[PDB]
Amino acid sequence: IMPPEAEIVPLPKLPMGALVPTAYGYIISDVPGETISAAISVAIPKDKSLCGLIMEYEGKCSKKEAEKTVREMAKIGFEMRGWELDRIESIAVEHTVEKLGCAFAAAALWYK
Amino acid sequence: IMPPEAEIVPLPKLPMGALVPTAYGYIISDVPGETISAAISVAIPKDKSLCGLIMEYEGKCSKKEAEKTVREMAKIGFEMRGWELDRIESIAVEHTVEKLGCAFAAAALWYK
Amino acid sequence: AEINPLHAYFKLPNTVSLVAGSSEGETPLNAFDGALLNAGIGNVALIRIS
Amino acid sequence: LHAYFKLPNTVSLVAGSSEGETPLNAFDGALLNAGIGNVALIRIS
Amino acid sequence: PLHAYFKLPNTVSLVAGSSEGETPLNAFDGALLNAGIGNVALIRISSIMPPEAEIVPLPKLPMGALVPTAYGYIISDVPGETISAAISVAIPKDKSLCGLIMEYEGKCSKKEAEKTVREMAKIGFEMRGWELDRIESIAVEHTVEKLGCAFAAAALWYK
Ligand SMILES: N=C(N)NCCCCN
Ligand SMILES: N=C(N)NCCCCN
Repeated sequence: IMPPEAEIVPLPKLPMGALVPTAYGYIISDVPGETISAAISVAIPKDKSLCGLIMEYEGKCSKKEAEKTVREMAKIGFEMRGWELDRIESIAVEHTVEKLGCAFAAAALWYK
Repeated sequence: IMPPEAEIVPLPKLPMGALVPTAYGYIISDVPGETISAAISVAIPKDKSLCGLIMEYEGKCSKKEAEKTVREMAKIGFEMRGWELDRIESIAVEHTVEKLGCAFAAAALWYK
Repeated sequence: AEINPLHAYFKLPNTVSLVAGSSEGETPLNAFDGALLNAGIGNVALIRIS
Repeated sequence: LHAYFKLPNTVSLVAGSSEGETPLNAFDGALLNAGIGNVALIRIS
Repeated sequence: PLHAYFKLPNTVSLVAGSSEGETPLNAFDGALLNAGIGNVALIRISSIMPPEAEIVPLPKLPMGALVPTAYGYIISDVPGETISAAISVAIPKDKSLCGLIMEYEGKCSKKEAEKTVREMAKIGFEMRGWELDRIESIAVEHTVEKLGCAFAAAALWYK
C-alpha cells in the first residue's frame, strides 16, 4: 500500500544501510536459457484521500507479459475496493538465465 | 545490509517485545535423524564509509559446510561490489532432528 | 528507551550481533520459537530484513 | 527541532536482474543492478 | 508523553477474513480487505508483542500505515476445499514479560484451526516456563469456489 498523497519519484539517494520499507517480487531460476521476469505496479486513485495499491508479479515469462499481468492485478485491486483509478505506474525486467539468475522488481517507500 | 561502522557486539540484553531488525536463515525438518544447519556471515569492509554485508544460509548439511558456504557467499557479495574486504564474522549451528526440529542463525541489528 | 525502526527511519542501528540456536517443537512454529529462544532472541519481535 | 511522526511520502519503482553463484548472491546482484543494493529492505505485504 | 509513535506499539488487535480472487495476490488482498486491514502496509513480524500491550478491536488505521503484524494465511485453488487461518494472543501473568502470538493455517475447519493455535500458544508458555494469564483467539474458514484465501492476524498499533 502507498500512503495517500505520496509521490512517485525517482529513487532518492538513500542513506547507506537504511531500513527501507519495500514491496517487491522476485524469481530465481537455474534453468539455462530460461527467461524469467519480475514486475511491479502502483495503482493511483483519482480520490487523493485514498491510498495507492502496490502489486507485484514474477514468473517464467517475458517482461511484456509480466508487466501486463501486474497492471491487471492492480486494476482488479481497485475494482475490488470500488475506487476510481487515475492511472497505474509500472516497471518490469526480464532475465535470460545463463547458469543461475534472478529478476527483481520493487516499489521502495521513503521520505522527503 | 548492515550500516557503515556498525559494531559487531555480543547480543545485548534486549527489552521484552522489542522490534528488532534481523537478517536470518532457518530451516525446519520433520524427518527423524536428519541433520540440518543454518549459518550467518557478516562481511566487514576496509572502507569504513561502506556498508557491511550479511549473508544467510540453510540446508541439510553440517555446520562446518554451512558456515563455509555462508562465508563464501559474503566474499562473493563483496567481489560483486568491488569492495575491499577487511574480514568476515560467521556463526553456524546444526541440529539432528528427533521428530521436528529447526536450525536458526541470525544477525540482529541493535542500538548503542 | 524504546524504538520502532519502522517509524524512526532516521535512526539507524549501529550494532550487529551474530546468534544461532536450534530446537525441537510440536509444530513448525513452535520449533522455530524454541530455536529463537535457544539463540537468545525468542522474546522479541523480529522485523526480517533482506 | 522536534521529530514529527509521518508515513512514507515517496515511492520509487526499481528493477534489476543478475546471475549469481547462489540464489542469494543472484538476488543481491539483482538489487545492486536495480540500484538498491546497499540498503536493507523490510519487505511489506 | 511525546514521540509515542516512535516507541513500541501498545495495542494488539485480532482480525481475520477470507475472499476469492482472480490471482493468489488478489485473493490475499481481498482477504486482508475483508478482515479490515486491507488499506495499510503489513510488516510481518515474529510472534511477540510488547509487555502489557492492550488487546483492542481494530482501530481506525491511517491508510498506508506500516503495521507490525503477525499473521498466517493459506491460499487454495481447489474447488470446494475448506481452508482456515487462526491467530492467538497469550498474555502472561508477569506484566514485565512479553505476550506471545501464534498463527496457524491449514486445510481444516475454523474450529480445529482455533483449537490448534490456542494449543500452540500454551506450548509457547510451557517452553518458556511462564505463568499464563489467558489466551484470546479467532479463526476463519473459507470454502474455495475457484481461488480463495483465509487470513488471520494480530496487528500491533498505538493507543
Ligand atoms: N542488498 C540487500 N540489502 N539484500 C540482498 C542480499 C541479501 C543477503 N541476505
Ligand atoms: N492490502 C495489502 N496491504 N496487501 C494485499 C496484497 C497486495 C500485495 N501487493
